[PDB]
Amino acid sequence: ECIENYAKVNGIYIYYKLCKAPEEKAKLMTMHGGPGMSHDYLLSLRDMTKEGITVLFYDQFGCGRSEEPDQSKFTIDYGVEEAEALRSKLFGNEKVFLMGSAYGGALALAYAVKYQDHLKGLIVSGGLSSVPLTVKEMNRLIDELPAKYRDAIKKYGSSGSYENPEYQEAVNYFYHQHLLRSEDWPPEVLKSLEYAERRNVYRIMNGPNEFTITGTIKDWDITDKISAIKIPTLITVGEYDEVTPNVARVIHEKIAGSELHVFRDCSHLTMWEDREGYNKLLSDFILKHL
Ligand SMILES: CC(C)C[C@H](NC(=O)[C@@H](N)Cc1ccccc1)C(=O)O
Ligand SMILES: CC(C)C[C@H](NC(=O)[C@@H](N)Cc1ccccc1)C(=O)O
Repeated sequence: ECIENYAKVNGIYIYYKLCKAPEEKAKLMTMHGGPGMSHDYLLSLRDMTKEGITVLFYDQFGCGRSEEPDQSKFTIDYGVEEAEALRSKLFGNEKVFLMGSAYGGALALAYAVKYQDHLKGLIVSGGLSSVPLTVKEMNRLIDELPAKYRDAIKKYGSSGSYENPEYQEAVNYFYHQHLLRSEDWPPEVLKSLEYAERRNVYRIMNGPNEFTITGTIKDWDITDKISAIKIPTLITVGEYDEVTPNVARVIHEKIAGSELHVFRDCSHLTMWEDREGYNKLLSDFILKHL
């Protein structure tokens, strides 16, 4: 059973779940996506504890069970400092591996750019170094959808009528094709989605949905900074990932020595679509860079 707590970090109370032992070989911090989701959908990574990998989960500022800070702090830079504060105020000076999913991936990239000296390795899953680029690729995905849904997206989407059933059915389709390719989504994934809708971070930083990123990060782009990352890096992406392998390729190019792995028959939530394979890949990576 993991150890759960609700302590104050860089000024605000953050919820975290530390799943450690047995025979710990390394520690791994995880950064969920959204922005504005919760750690819940990453729980499948908990399996790695059986491989000697302690896993740290936590809900970022304003996310899930964590308290929301002042609006002025709704930035990726703030998320990075929040993350370093948690690592230090939990593992002291220990070197740790960092894993980020989607937005969590971009956040993990920003973190590495500044604090890679506190890391043994970096893992980015369905991540991005440029929101604009990700939008470009997502737009292509929308057009590749059957006219039926594609039209509803451009129609109600351009009218801000996200409360329409046709538009809604179009979003559901896109999700079942590029977010999670499953007819029965796990409770953990559903909980994080619910959390995003309940809090404000998702609406303020991201936007109405996965492919309608009109939040405060819409222009965020640090592709020209990531080349400064020199630590072991593992980049993963799903074949049908809403954050396409083309976006992943851009990250891979800049980080020398990094690895790029495309999960066939998978989309964005690769940790659920191929749980055993996803965990094995990360476990082998971590264990080979102690
Ligand atoms: C639906 C939630 C749980 C999934 C999440 N998705 C994201 O992080 C998107 N915000 C990706 C994005 C695109 C462009 C610019 C910023 C972010 C996840 O899988 O973690
Ligand atoms: C899309 C419906 C079923 C809710 C839920 N989606 C979310 O919580 C957002 N991340 C995406 C969203 C899409 C459309 C309308 C509101 C939110 C889900 O997919 O389970």
